[PDB]
Amino acid sequence: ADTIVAVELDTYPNTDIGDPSYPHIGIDIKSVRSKKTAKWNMQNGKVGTAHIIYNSVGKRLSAVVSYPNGDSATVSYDVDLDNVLPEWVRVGLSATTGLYKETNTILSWSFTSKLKSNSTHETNALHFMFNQFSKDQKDLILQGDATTGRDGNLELTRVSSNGSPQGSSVGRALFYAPVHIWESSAVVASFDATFTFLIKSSDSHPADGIAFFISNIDSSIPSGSTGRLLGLFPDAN
Amino acid sequence: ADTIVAVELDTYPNTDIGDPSYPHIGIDIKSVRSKKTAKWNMQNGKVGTAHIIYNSVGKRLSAVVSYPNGDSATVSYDVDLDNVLPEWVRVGLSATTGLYKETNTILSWSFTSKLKSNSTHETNALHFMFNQFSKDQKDLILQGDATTGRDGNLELTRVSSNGSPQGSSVGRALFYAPVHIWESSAVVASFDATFTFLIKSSDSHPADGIAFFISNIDSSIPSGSTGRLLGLFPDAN
Amino acid sequence: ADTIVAVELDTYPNTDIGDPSYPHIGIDIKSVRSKKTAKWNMQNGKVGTAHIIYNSVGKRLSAVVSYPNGDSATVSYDVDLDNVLPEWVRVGLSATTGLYKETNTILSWSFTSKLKSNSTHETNALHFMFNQFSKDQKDLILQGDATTGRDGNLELTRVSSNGSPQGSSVGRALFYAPVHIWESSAVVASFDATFTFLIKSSDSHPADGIAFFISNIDSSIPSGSTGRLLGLFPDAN
Amino acid sequence: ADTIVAVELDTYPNTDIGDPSYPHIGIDIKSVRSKKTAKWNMQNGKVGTAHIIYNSVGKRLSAVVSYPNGDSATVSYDVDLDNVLPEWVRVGLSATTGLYKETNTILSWSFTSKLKSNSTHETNALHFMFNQFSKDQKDLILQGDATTGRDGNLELTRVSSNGSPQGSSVGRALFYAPVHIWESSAVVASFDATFTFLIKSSDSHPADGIAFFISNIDSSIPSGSTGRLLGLFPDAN
Ligand SMILES: CO[C@H]1O[C@H](CO)[C@@H](O)[C@H](O[C@H]2O[C@H](CO)[C@@H](O)[C@H](O)[C@@H]2O)[C@@H]1O
Ligand SMILES: CO[C@H]1O[C@H](CO)[C@@H](O)[C@H](O[C@H]2O[C@H](CO)[C@@H](O)[C@H](O)[C@@H]2O)[C@@H]1O
Ligand SMILES: CO[C@H]1O[C@H](CO)[C@@H](O)[C@H](O[C@H]2O[C@H](CO)[C@@H](O)[C@H](O)[C@@H]2O)[C@@H]1O
Ligand SMILES: CO[C@H]1O[C@H](CO)[C@@H](O)[C@H](O[C@H]2O[C@H](CO)[C@@H](O)[C@H](O)[C@@H]2O)[C@@H]1O
Ligand SMILES: [Ca+2]
Ligand SMILES: [Ca+2]
Ligand SMILES: [Ca+2]
Ligand SMILES: [Ca+2]
Ligand SMILES: [Mn+2]
Ligand SMILES: [Mn+2]
Ligand SMILES: [Mn+2]
Ligand SMILES: [Mn+2]
Repeated sequence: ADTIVAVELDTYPNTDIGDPSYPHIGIDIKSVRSKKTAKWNMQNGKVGTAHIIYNSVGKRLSAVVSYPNGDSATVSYDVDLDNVLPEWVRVGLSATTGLYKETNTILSWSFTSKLKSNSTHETNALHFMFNQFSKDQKDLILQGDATTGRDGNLELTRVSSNGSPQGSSVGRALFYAPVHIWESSAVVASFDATFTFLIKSSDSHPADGIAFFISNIDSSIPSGSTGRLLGLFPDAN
Repeated sequence: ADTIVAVELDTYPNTDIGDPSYPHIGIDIKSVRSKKTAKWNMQNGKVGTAHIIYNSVGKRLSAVVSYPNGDSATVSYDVDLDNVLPEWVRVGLSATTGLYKETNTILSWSFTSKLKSNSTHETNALHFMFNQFSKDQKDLILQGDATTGRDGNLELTRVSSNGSPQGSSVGRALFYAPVHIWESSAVVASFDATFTFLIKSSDSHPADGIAFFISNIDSSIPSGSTGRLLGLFPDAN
Repeated sequence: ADTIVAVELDTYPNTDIGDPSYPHIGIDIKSVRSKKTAKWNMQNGKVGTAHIIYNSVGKRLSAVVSYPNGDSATVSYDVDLDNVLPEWVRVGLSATTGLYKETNTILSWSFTSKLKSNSTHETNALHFMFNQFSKDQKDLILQGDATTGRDGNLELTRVSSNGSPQGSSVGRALFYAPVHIWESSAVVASFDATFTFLIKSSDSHPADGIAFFISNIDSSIPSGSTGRLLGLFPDAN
Repeated sequence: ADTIVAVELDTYPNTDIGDPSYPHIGIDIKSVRSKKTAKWNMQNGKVGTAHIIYNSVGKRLSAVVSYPNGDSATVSYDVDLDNVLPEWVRVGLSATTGLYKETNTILSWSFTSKLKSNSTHETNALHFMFNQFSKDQKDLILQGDATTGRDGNLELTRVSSNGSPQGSSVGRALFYAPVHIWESSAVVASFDATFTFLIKSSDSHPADGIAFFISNIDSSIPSGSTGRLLGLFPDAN
């Protein structure tokens, strides 16, 4: 199996797999069952923003989601990713729809990764920013139902010609280049991520959500990962 | 009295005032007595590097000091700085020598402050980088015995014409522009500071240390703050 | 007198003073009379964006102003600013109204400056970004009628409580910190400055314009510089 | 054939193919015969630095090569790359050795690409920085004799166990991700590239040079491109 570390924005509360009864954000290490969660009040048809942060020093992974206005949900989990993730990875965005559906749409995505060693300087860095996604995006690796170019946006899960979400959909987008996410000689290994999202659904129950993830370079959508598994895991275990 | 938040690299162990018996790094909130300290083995005559980090999300304040070849010391303190510092502040570097002395010398200093709000984007950023210092540095406010231009560096404590350190010395350097370190409307307020330094002492007991600090805009050296007070505090309380 | 270098967005064609017969963008070295200009059709009530760029390698000072919908204006001037400007300067925005008037309004402003020497690295840099302006902006120096806040914006010329622009009004906004614009040991010295604006005028003839400028550190508004002089130069020479 | 745009540091004067009689820096457009060249006094065994700069406003492609000791060489060419390079490209370094040899070695490399459209606040960007190279660098594609690690440098051309360069060698390193170097909707499309290098040669005549280039994504080393063709070109035309 792949190694996966993800921050999830969970619209659908699948409780039999361990999810809280409320839409929630959570931190996932190698399991669909978050190590930490926070109640999230999503505003249907609104553009939200998610900031994720980690530094090798404080060894605390953090995430915050917020809207204009407005309310915000914060979740933090103490971990040292040196001991979780492999040295090289790929980063990505993943979304699904189960029996219940919704529009999972990325307006913008940015990422920064810094390795600061004990030498001088010495800084290795990777930073990219998408404030929009063209029709043929070469620095993005698209998987499943994920497509770009529509209104300059990125649609993770299948959407019809009228702008209607689809059920049992899964899609993902990984950055083309592999990222060096830590090294043995780096005194500081840090990363920042940010994205904006529009989740719009029709029925009273949208599902299942959006997630930012880090996985081994060859990572791909596991089998039967639509709906509640959010595309990131083969099993709810 | 000023409101100070500082990261101290402490060369000389004043025990009577609460320090540990070994050279140590610490996190000081409004007191010379660190809330969190870590043991630090200083390599005399070598160029060290200090990475200070914070984000309003994890609300954890972190510090690391490293030398090439290995050997770093880490300290971290959970704090929400919205509740300590004023909205508008000035950042700088400070150093002292009491009865025991040492050369507190800065080869490089950089600073990055980001305010990201619940709107879109919208980011307010300030970032500066000093890879060397000139004779007249107009973007720096020098205080006390602090001088620049010598071998292209910044000297925080007084050094003789042969390169010898002096006792009972104190000095500081502040950035000219005030910094907006938080705003009530900012979902994320983050800051990152880095510096390289060379501490070189003759006698077996170097003193008293170096510190990176954030203070009120009008902040100035408190009377009689040399030696153990590191120039940052009027009193050892 | 002060040493000025400016990129001017000129709404009102003063042809006695040497301006072309149309609204124009221009490049002004130490004079209100542009060294170069290009025709600019401004869209009343629309938010535009100006991208200014200079590098000491190609020694070309370029400027472009664009609106949504993709029409723009471009001007470039071959110059070595080594021989024009003082080593240390201040950067800012300046606007005026004449008999005629308009709202000179700034939504966002960002500035990058990098001095890369023949050493290793060695990079000195300043970067600041304002995507909104607070009520009291301590890192800004307001001159004339320039004010901030109430909408989160900066108004360069006097505007009333109802939102109407005023005539014979002049105002400037400079960055607090003096910037090191160039050095003798610098192999490359380059700067980028961007800003967005909204120019709204009730009358058929908006005036007089908006300017991005670079000045000596003690530079202040000259006497009688409103209207056509754009709050930049003492005289029309 | 590939579409190559390059900035060459040419250590060997091949005058039958269009070179000047001195070692030089040059700007190549789809030809081994430069559009612009400059005289370059190279310091054997010294670490030099190259700064490549281009923006879509001034439309001037510039390059500067400087050494500690302050000496430098500068070349510029007026060109609009929209019409030359494909929308998506790949960026990299190339070096070769002919009958005459030399060590082509890279201590650091960095690259920055921005697309700023008329969309007001929408910027797409890619930035990467290598201050050193590990044994297996996954974000790099290595071609020919190019290798990494062991001192954390990048040798573009073959060097033996003792540190001696080899003849008839060719090597190239390309960043893994495809880079979006322009877009029809971008008002400003620019890029910066910087790298440090050490060229050492035993014999009195070092060859053949190092070059930074931008090509089609699938680009590979052309047959018989060693020596004078600098690994960039299939022929001397
Ligand atoms: C009524 O919905 C619950 O019961 C259904 C029948 O057993 C399940 O199909 C359903 O889960 C499926 O839909 C959800 C929501 O989209 C998805 O999260 C889950 O992975 C399944 O695809 C749910 O348990
Ligand atoms: C090493 O001497 C010890 O005792 C002296 C008193 O008898 C002290 O003055 C001395 O401290 C002074 O020097 C230290 C070290 O530089 C400095 O931290 C302290 O502020 C005083 O200036 C020390 O305790
Ligand atoms: C119709 O106004 C023009 O003619 C008037 C009479 O000669 C001028 O006073 C007037 O000058 C003022 O307005 C212009 C346009 O805003 C401005 O450029 C000038 O500096 C004065 O403010 C203008 O020429
Ligand atoms: C003495 O070398 C010159 O004349 C030789 C033929 O007698 C050439 O082969 C030689 O060119 C080869 O070496 C150069 C320098 O390494 C290289 O640029 C060229 O591509 C060939 O490999 C040169 O002209
Ligand atoms: Ca769920
Ligand atoms: Ca002490
Ligand atoms: Ca005018
Ligand atoms: Ca040649
Ligand atoms: Mn969940
Ligand atoms: Mn202490
Ligand atoms: Mn004009
Ligand atoms: Mn040549």
